[PDB]
Amino acid sequence: GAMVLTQTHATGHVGDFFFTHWKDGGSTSLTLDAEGKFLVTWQGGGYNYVGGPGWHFGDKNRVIRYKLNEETGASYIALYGWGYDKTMSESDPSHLVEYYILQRWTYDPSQDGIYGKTFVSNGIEYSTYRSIRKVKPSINGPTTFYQYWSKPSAQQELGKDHKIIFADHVKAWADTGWILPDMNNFDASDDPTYQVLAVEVFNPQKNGTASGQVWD
Repeated sequence: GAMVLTQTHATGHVGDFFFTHWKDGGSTSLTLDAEGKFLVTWQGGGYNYVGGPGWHFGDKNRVIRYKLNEETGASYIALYGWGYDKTMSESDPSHLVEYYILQRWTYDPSQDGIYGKTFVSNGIEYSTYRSIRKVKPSINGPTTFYQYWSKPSAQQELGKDHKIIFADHVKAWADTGWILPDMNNFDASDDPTYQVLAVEVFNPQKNGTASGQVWD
């Protein structure tokens, strides 16, 4: 009922759960079982990691539940995913969209974004931001695309069951005219339009652990 991912790059399923797992070096590993329990342990010494458990596809009505038992300081923990419309012009930055719903962070990755609006979801106050990536990596290769962010007004604590109500963030982005392209396809060259609870660790100074469970 589990995989221990230690390779530099891997995607796939463990039972009902999808995962993506990316490393530019080092011994960082992701363990995931079929009940959505996950464990990321990272090296400490300056490589980068992005990975976590989730669904290959973005469901506009998904209610994501998770709890973190351990989180020693990963650059950020965020719901993380993609939308992609193969019929749209590739010079239109909305043809492909990377989106983040941040739960915790050492530094704020949304700081380059332009503010959209503030709203409440599951009793949590969020603010939204939109930035652009110019000729950067993506599920469809190097391209120029928008990033949509939702950032909570406080860090989400460990040891508690949290909820991310994806419909609320889709709506908040749409409220400012930020539309998500199709989130249920494989049309892109490199990856499906997945949606995962990502553990992101950039240039870590100390060894680290993030563990918990995700479900919907």
